[PDB]
Amino acid sequence: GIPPKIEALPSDISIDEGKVLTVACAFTGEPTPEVTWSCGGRKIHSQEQGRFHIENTDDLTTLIIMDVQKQDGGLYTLSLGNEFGSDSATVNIHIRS
Amino acid sequence: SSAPRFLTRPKAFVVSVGKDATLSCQIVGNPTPQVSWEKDQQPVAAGARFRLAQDGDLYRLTILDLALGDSGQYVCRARNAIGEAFAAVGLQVD
Repeated sequence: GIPPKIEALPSDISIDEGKVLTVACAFTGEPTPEVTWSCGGRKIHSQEQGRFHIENTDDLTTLIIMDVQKQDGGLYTLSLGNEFGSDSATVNIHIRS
Repeated sequence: SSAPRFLTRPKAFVVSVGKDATLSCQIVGNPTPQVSWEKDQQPVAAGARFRLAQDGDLYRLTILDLALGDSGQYVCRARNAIGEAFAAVGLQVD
């Protein structure tokens, strides 16, 4: 029994519009926690807008935003959960125009 | 031609009751990305206690003679013409 734990997530990251942004985050937990990326209470699904992609391995999750738009700026929350507990962290993503 | 990517999770290595730490990760991109480390939203610059090195796609930050003030979150930033990749790792000095 090991509750999930997010290793580290930056509080803030900046990116120029028209670029690709990737944010990778390590985690632990036994069993492997389920991974949720969300925007204001709503789970983000891989391929949304043909630009957002999420890839999860056993100890690393990656959020990919291709061709970054001004509307993409905002708070993105990573949440982890298993039978032993949950962990959650938020990154504020700022777009430079 | 391709945005940067972390092939493996950034890792912070320290021995119990140790005086030195090493932080490393494997990053790829085309063109080869410029890699830097940040702590407290300020770049980490090379000096007597902070050592930066590269060996192919593997990038390292070694911290010598650890002080309590070295504790915190280190962000690794990889950038090229196509995009940027970010990944953070924590270091707790006791």
